[PDB]
Amino acid sequence: MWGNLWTEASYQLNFNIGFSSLRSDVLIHLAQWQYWWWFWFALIWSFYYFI
Amino acid sequence: MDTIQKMNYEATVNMGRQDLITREYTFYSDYEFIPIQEDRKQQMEDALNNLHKIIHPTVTQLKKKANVQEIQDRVFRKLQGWEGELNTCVFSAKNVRDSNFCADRFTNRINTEGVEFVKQILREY
Amino acid sequence: ALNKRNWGYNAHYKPELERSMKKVLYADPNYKFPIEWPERYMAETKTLEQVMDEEENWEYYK
Amino acid sequence: MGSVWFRNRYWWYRSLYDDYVAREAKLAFGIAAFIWLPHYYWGIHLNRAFEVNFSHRNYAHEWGPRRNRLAHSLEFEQFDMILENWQDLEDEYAQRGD
Amino acid sequence: PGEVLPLRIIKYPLGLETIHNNIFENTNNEGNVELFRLRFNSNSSKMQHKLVQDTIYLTLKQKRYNRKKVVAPQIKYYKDDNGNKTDLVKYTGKPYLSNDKLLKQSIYDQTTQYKLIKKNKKRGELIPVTLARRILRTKKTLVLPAHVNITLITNSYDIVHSWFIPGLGIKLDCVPGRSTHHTFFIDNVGFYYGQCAEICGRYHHHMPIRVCALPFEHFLLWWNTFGLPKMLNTVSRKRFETHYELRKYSW
Amino acid sequence: ALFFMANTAISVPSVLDTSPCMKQMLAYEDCVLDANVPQQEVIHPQWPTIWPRLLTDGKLLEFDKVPFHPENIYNYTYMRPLTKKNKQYLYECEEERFVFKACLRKVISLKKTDKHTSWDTAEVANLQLT
Amino acid sequence: DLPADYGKMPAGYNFLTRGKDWREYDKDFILRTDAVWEKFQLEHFFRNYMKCFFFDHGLKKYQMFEPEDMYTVVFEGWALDDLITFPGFTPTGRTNSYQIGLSPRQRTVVPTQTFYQMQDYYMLCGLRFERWFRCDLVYHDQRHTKFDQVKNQKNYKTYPCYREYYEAQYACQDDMFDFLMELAYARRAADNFESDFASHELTTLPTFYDTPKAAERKTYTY
Amino acid sequence: AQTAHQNRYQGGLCYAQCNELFSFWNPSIQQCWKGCDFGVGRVNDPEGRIEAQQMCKRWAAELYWTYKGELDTIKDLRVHADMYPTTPQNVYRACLAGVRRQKF
Amino acid sequence: IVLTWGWSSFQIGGYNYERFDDNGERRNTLYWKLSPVEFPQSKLWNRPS
Amino acid sequence: GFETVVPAPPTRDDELRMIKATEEQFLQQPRYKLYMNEAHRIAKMNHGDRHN
Amino acid sequence: RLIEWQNESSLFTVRVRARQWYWIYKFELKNFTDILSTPKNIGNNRWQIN
Amino acid sequence: VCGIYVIHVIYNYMIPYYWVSTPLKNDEFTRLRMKDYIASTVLEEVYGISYAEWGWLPHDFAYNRMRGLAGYMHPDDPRAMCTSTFHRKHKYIEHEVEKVGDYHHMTYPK
Amino acid sequence: MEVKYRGPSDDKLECEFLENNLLSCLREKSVQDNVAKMTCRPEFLVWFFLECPTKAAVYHDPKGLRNIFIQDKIKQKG
Ligand SMILES: CCCCCCCCCCCCCCCCCC(=O)OC[C@H](COP(=O)([O-])OCC(O)COP(=O)([O-])OC[C@@H](COC(=O)CCCCCCCCCCCCCCCCC)OC(=O)CCCCCCCCCCCCCCCCC)OC(=O)CCCCCCCCCCCCCCCCC
Ligand SMILES: CCCCCCCCCCCCCCCCCC(=O)OC[C@H](COP(=O)([O-])OCC(O)COP(=O)([O-])OC[C@@H](COC(=O)CCCCCCCCCCCCCCCCC)OC(=O)CCCCCCCCCCCCCCCCC)OC(=O)CCCCCCCCCCCCCCCCC
Ligand SMILES: CCCCCCCCCCCCCCCCCC(=O)OC[C@H](COP(=O)([O-])OCC[N+](C)(C)C)OC(=O)CCCCCCCCCCCCCCCCC
Ligand SMILES: CCCCCCCCCCCCCCCCCC(=O)OC[C@H](COP(=O)([O-])OCC[N+](C)(C)C)OC(=O)CCCCCCCCCCCCCCCCC
Ligand SMILES: CCCCCCCCCCCCCCCCCC(=O)OC[C@H](COP(=O)([O-])OCC[N+](C)(C)C)OC(=O)CCCCCCCCCCCCCCCCC
Ligand SMILES: CCCCCCCCCCCCCCCCCC(=O)OC[C@H](COP(=O)([O-])OCC[N+](C)(C)C)OC(=O)CCCCCCCCCCCCCCCCC
Ligand SMILES: CCCCCCCCCCCCCCCCCC(=O)OC[C@H](COP(=O)([O-])OCC[N+](C)(C)C)OC(=O)CCCCCCCCCCCCCCCCC
Ligand SMILES: COC1=C(OC)C(=O)C(C/C=C(\C)CC/C=C(\C)CC/C=C(\C)CC/C=C(/C)CC/C=C(/C)CC/C=C(\C)CC/C=C(\C)CCC=C(C)C)=C(C)C1=O
Ligand SMILES: CCCCCCCCCCCCCCCCCC(=O)OC[C@H](COP(=O)(O)OCCN)OC(=O)CCCCCCCCCCCCCCCCC
Ligand SMILES: Nc1ncnc2c1ncn2[C@@H]1O[C@H](COP(=O)(O)OP(=O)(O)OP(=O)(O)O)[C@@H](O)[C@H]1O
Ligand code: CUA
Repeated sequence: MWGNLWTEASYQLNFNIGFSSLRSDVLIHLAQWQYWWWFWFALIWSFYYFI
Repeated sequence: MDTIQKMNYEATVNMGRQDLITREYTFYSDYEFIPIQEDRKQQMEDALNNLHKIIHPTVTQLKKKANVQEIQDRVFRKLQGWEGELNTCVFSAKNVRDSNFCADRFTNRINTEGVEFVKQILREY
Repeated sequence: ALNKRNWGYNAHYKPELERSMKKVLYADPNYKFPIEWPERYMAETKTLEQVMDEEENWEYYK
Repeated sequence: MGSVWFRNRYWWYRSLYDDYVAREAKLAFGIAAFIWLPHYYWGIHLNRAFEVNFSHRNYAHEWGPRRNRLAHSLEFEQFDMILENWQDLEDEYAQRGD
Repeated sequence: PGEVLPLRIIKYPLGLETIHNNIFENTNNEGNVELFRLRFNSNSSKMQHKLVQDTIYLTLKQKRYNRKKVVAPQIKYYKDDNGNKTDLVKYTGKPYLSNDKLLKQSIYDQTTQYKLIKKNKKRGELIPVTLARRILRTKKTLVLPAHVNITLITNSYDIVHSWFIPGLGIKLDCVPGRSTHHTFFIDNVGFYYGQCAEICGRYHHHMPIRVCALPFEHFLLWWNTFGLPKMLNTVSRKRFETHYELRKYSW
Repeated sequence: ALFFMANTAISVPSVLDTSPCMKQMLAYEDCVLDANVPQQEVIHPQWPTIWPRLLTDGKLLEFDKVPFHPENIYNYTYMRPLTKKNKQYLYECEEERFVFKACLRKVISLKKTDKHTSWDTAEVANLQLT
Repeated sequence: DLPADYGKMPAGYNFLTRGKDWREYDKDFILRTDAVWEKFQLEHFFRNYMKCFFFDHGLKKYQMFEPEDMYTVVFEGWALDDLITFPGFTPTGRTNSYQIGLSPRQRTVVPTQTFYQMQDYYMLCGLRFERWFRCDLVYHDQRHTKFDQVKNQKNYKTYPCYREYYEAQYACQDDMFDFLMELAYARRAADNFESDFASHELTTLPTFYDTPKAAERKTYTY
Repeated sequence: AQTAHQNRYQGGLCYAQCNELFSFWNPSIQQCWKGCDFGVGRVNDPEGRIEAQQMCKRWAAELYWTYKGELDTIKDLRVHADMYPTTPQNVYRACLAGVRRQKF
Repeated sequence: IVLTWGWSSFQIGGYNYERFDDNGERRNTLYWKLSPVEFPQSKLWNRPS
Repeated sequence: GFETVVPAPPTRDDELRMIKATEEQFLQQPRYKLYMNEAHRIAKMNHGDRHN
Repeated sequence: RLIEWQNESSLFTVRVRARQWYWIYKFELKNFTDILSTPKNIGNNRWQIN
Repeated sequence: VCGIYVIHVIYNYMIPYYWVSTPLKNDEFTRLRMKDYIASTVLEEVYGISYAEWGWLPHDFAYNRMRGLAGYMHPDDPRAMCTSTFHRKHKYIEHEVEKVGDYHHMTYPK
Repeated sequence: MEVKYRGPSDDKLECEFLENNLLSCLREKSVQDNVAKMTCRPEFLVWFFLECPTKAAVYHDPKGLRNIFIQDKIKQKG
């Protein structure tokens, strides 16, 4: 807290599941990649369900 | 003077006075030799200045550092042979008379042979 | 000609106001800038006294 | 798609793993054609959010100092107006001389 | 060892400095460039002075927060302390930062409030780490500018440590005997906490880090008002000295 | 990879500047930069009144009981009065300065009043939605 | 027509607009319909962003402290220390509010490309310190005589090995620099030059760069 | 990285001439490419060539700290194979060489 | 158990979070343009992290 | 040794002649000989011819 | 590509040393002049060095 | 594949390490840079900027463009020489730079 | 960067300090800093308007400014 400018970057809660912060460009890129990683499993998941 | 000026002057004088305080410390087991005299020191400096004066025009005219480096290396090889001679003669010198004789020989050898060699190599370049 | 670009060189002020004096001064071919663009980003070599003397003795081209 | 492109489908099945899962592999397409839509749309929303965040970062980095300088100049101009009024008052006071 | 010889002839290095395109840097009084130098030894049986340490570093020691037994009031004395210290007290107060960002005089017992909050503070099931910084408190947070590259040279005194900032996702292994260089670029204004991520021993758990990336104007203000004065405090330390330095070096 | 993200929001444009006199301020700053005056206070449009001594003596600070030990031309740039060249090249930039000051004065004169009813939902008019 | 001296500064011209009419400049600028809202937002943002200091009712002055976490600021506002008077962003009251970039680089004598593959830079630090010590063995005793360390600082010349020193300091950590400084002290005390000990050039393999005519080896072209 | 083309093959004959002029490990090739870019569309004009040379001066000044008059007092403007961009003079010389190699 | 819940739970949760909680935005902030963006949910809590 | 006289900077005509000469050399370079574009390309090619 | 291979191009250098059991941050003297010589962005994306 | 990669790694990093092991009188820096260029300019950690749009969005692309230009501004950088240029517009859509090479500063892309 | 909202403080002591600084600056600028010592703080001048709108409005008011000038002259004489 630098005056009224809140410089705190992490506001994670006790049961946080994601990254501590998403302000960093590196963390934003990692989060986007991780989210889109699971999008490309539709056919595999459906095939395994049928099996 | 201001505080900053006084601090700067004190720092300069203290930096200059390192040898003053270093003199008091000496080692017993030490092959102490006779230092070269001030007159001979000045004569050798004058000979070096004469060599630099002879060399100045050609080196200044030269525009590539390689040629200047070659000239410096050759002159340094000659002067280093003569320096080794002077060091071995003076270190064994047993009196200031011998030290002065060695220094005079070294400076005369410079003024004649080194001058001739510098002229020759500069003309070659 | 199509690929020609300025690449950020001599990107001085470009006046937009109609009555700005710069819009005529830059048009004037015989206009001398205070300093050349390449030198505008180089360290000064003259002493403060020398720079002040040069600026005082400086005369506008008109 | 897959075995149909081959004119020896028995060889296609044998040479990969010598196993037959074609029924499930070809019944999975119907489900997979629609299982992805919620994820795709939420990903579109998230990508738009990321784009907005990047645009805001660029705008801040480029203009925040400019806005601060503009506000500073505005306040300086207010002071300049007050100073002009004060100078007028001082001139009037000097001329009158109470 | 071997004694310093009476005379040495030393070649002047050429081309080291390219300023103004001048190969020769030494010129004799008569106006001639010098290619060689004569160095003479006097008083051979003499000690040699040690190299003067001309390295100046502004050093900040970041250690874990230390509990305060008593909250001392802010006391300021008179200036012109020509002696060891001035016994007279100019001002004494008990400021506290209110919600209005004003340092108002406190009407409570600061020590009592500190003890009460230490003993029986109220917490919750979902409490943000920002309001729960139990094991993440230090002193002298490292302040950097934002939107610019910085070269971080990482090293250790004794054993291998890990400078870890999860908020930035930066992990640097500090290994003894190495001078690993890393590029550090924070693209936003923010305050980040961190811990050590390498077993080190007794206080591996309790060794936090605080890094604040601020806009360059705020960073420069912090530099001029806290760090730059310390860089000359080793020799010169006074309010007038700090004012002189900040006026002399104005950005 | 190729389309791993599966979508790009090209619609989201670069947020447009909406400050009152930003263009005038930038024009004046460019003109001052062309003038190339070493002093930085000139960046403020009302410098000749905020720092009157800049035109006569250049002493903007009272160096009382504080040493004054300049080392080069970059030490006390704000202590050097403007020379004839700087004065000429700043006079060449008066038209932009006048417009900037006029815009600032107009903004100052404009004041909030009860007549405005969209003040609360002014973000849409400011184009904060994308 | 122009008076042929357009743009010339009138003699004695004073940069004052005390009695100027600003109505003639109205048409030269455009203000959006939300100018008042923008003004208020600018004021609010500047006040809440640039104000890192707080007024004190005791000293009647503005005081500030080093950056602190939200927990410290909130739950320990009553327990604060090291408060220092606010000196201002700039001495003259100007604005430091600018976007900064990267300054032009410094010319290098010992390139980092010699060992740029390694991220440790220990070899580069050693090489740079070796070159700096080679220069110091020549220029060390004249530093207090005809260089920056002279008493008469007016006629002072920069130490020739300054760039090598700074490059070595950058490449070396403080501990490694201290080790190398101890080695340098020992070597200077012994008065040992690498030239009088080096004989590995005899065993080094030949290369085109070893040609007897180094000056003529290079070929120059426009 | 700072040139005008994604890869050196996109550049015309000027990039090949720069590669020939400088050794493969010498990073002055990039400065020569910058000179090529500056000279594109300007070499064939008497004023364009001078403008390209001034652009080279500005580029060197922005890349490295430099003083006023160094580039004017450079003794030799020629470049050899083992010349590296370690100084403003070397950067300026490489940029000038690139401008010369530029054809259109 | 296998497909629909796994492929729709996180998206439903994020949609409801944006609806009823402003994606966890901390209010009292000024000038949304300059202010940073509080992203919607992006880490799949249903998937094994 | 001694230094030769450094010619003045080439004019545009000299630059064009140099470009044409470089183009001619590049075209003369055989297709089946794989030598990279570098300051030492011609020296390497001569060395290769002697080695052959 | 963004978070590596940029040591040569940095505004200034900070030395981080780890000890049992605290941290030490050192700013070299050259950092003072490096910060003093920071370019300023003014006008329509113009850069000035004071 | 692993063996070819290891052979290339050897050729770039292991064998050249032994070429120079002592101070060199002539062209020491030139020879050191010759042996270091092959190792420090490998395409694995250089190639990719030509397809930066795969991970960089338009605004992110502009910010990373300015960041990369600042990072690789140093002239003495064979890696920068071998890296793809940052002076280009995002293929999908550009929001900041309308034309390439039309700047107000030869280094800053804006 | 997230900046939290806070209206002008209007603190009595703070506004008094800012008004004193503004008065000193006005006195010095009227004579063009032709004084033995200078006590101007343009940063505090900006903060005066940023923090104390009421006094800024009073100063803008022609009658308020006249009264302030008269009081200042009376105090200086006495
Ligand atoms: C724990 C539980 C949960 C899970 C947790 C997570 C687990 C993670 C685990 C991760 C493990 C990683 C590895 C995963 C892989 C595992 C694979 C494994 O082990 O098994 C090996 C398994 C073995 O193979 P397989 O899958 O069994 O092979 C079967 C084929 O896949 C199947 O195809 P097929 O060819 O054999 O048979 C189908 C074919 C057979 O059918 C035919 O006979 C073909 C007929 C074609 C003509 C159709 C139209 C005819 C119209 C006639 C006229 C109509 C009337 C008139 C109407 C007019 C107006 C309407 O018919 C079709 O469907 C073809 C249609 C063509 C589609 C495109 C058409 C577009 C145009 C529209 C045309 C039709 C509609 C319009 C109609 C008219 C409109 C006017 O897969 C592999 O071989 C290896 C897979 C490796 C991945 C890459 C594979 C790429 C190669 C292609 C195969 C892709 C599909 C299979 C992928 C596998 C998953 C589904
Ligand atoms: C007497 C004989 C004795 C025996 C002789 C035996 C030996 C010789 C045999 C025959 C001759 C072979 C000669 C080989 C080359 C010689 C050296 C040479 O030319 O000088 C160097 C010279 C250096 O390249 P350059 O000219 O400077 O180009 C780079 C510049 O950036 C300019 O780039 P650009 O933008 O212009 O395009 C370049 C792109 C050209 O495009 C392609 O390569 C396309 C590949 C797809 C297949 C293309 C097929 C042909 C085109 C399509 C079909 C025709 C058109 C359509 C027809 C339709 C008709 C209906 O190629 C690349 O270089 C891209 C890959 C390079 C970076 C990645 C390196 C691998 C590390 C792992 C990747 C992770 C890091 C990167 C992450 C990036 C993220 C953004 O050439 C190379 O060696 C380039 C690389 C060649 C391939 C190897 C590296 C990549 C391999 C990837 C796949 C394999 C796995 C990798 C290992 C690890 C996997 C986990
Ligand atoms: C000789 C080697 C090949 C040439 C070099 C290729 C290098 C460059 C491309 C490599 C990365 C490819 C993947 C990109 C990202 C998408 C991943 C994906 O969808 O995988 C999940 C899919 C399967 O997961 P899925 O079933 O969830 O797929 C998505 C399903 N919907 C649409 C319903 C959401 O991967 C596959 O099994 C299919 C192969 C990948 C997709 C290919 C699409 C056609 C493009 C042309 C391919 C041929 C090569 C040329 C590429 C074009 C450029 C030259
Ligand atoms: C995710 C969306 C899909 C993206 C497109 C990805 C596919 C791109 C095309 C790849 C072609 C090259 C494949 C190389 C491997 C061949 C191996 C082999 O055995 O082949 C010999 C086979 C020989 O088959 P055969 O049956 O004639 O003979 C073999 C049998 N004996 C030994 C008895 C003679 O030739 C083919 O049939 C070639 C088929 C090529 C297509 C790929 C087949 C695999 C299934 C996927 C179908 C994809 C269709 C794409 C259509 C175009 C879309 C752009
Ligand atoms: C062969 C074995 C393979 C096993 C693979 C591994 C499987 C792992 C996953 C197992 C999932 C099991 C079902 C969990 C259902 C959780 C529903 C829920 O809370 O909503 C989550 C999600 C969470 O979204 P949300 O909006 O509620 O909250 C998001 C979180 N916040 C708000 C904090 C951001 O909500 C929904 O999906 C809403 C619609 C639910 C509709 C279905 C309700 C089913 C209720 C339970 C079953 C019925 C009762 C009787 C069952 C009798 C069984 C014999
Ligand atoms: C242990 C037994 C060892 C026995 C041999 C030891 C004696 C020395 C042998 C030297 C052989 C040199 C052959 C050079 C061939 C060049 C061919 C060519 O044209 O290339 C052009 C290329 C590129 O140059 P270019 O293409 O620019 O040159 C033009 C070439 N012509 C004229 C043909 C057009 O040359 C090179 O890249 C340089 C040589 C590379 C050599 C790579 C060696 C890899 C080694 C892998 C690791 C092995 C570890 C072994 C450990 C053993 C432990 C016990
Ligand atoms: C029989 C068909 C033959 C086809 C011809 C190609 C294969 C020839 C035989 C195998 C060797 C292939 C070597 C290719 C690369 C040579 C140059 C090199 O290493 O540097 C470039 C690059 C390295 O580039 P670099 O980073 O050094 O860049 C040099 C230029 N500067 C410094 C300016 C950046 O090599 C690699 O990156 C190697 C990565 C490992 C994987 C390589 C796979 C090659 C392609 C698949 C081959 C499969 C063969 C199968 C044979 C058996 C079955 C038929
Ligand atoms: C697309 O959809 C999908 C996903 O998206 C959600 C996935 O994530 C995934 C990934 C998931 C996986 C790989 C599987 C993950 C794991 C899963 C689902 C299993 C989790 C199970 C649990 C959390 C429950 C644990 C089980 C228990 C029995 C715990 C104990 C509970 C109960 C009620 C019993 C309590 C009893 C006791 C403690 C013991 C008391 C009794 C005694 C001691 C006995 C005494 C003896 C006598 C005689 C009296 C998949 C596959 C998917 O398809
Ligand atoms: C318990 C499980 C039961 C089974 C599952 C049933 C569904 C349950 C709910 C799933 C989750 C829904 C909510 C979360 C995902 C959607 C989020 C969303 O819509 O985000 C907005 C986004 C576009 O908005 P954007 O512009 O990015 O942001 C600014 C908004 N003004 O939105 C978009 O991307 C735009 C969407 C436009 C409308 C799409 C309509 C789809 C209709 C499908 C018809 C049938 C299938 C057709 C398939 C064709 C292709 C094969
Ligand atoms: N003191 C130095 N400062 C900066 N760069 C240097 C220095 N010495 C050498 N270099 C770099 O090494 C290259 C080769 O140096 P060398 O001693 O051969 O040059 P030179 O003969 O003085 O002439 P040139 O500058 O034309 O190469 C120089 O081009 C420059 O790139
Ligand atoms: Cu220090 Cu773990």
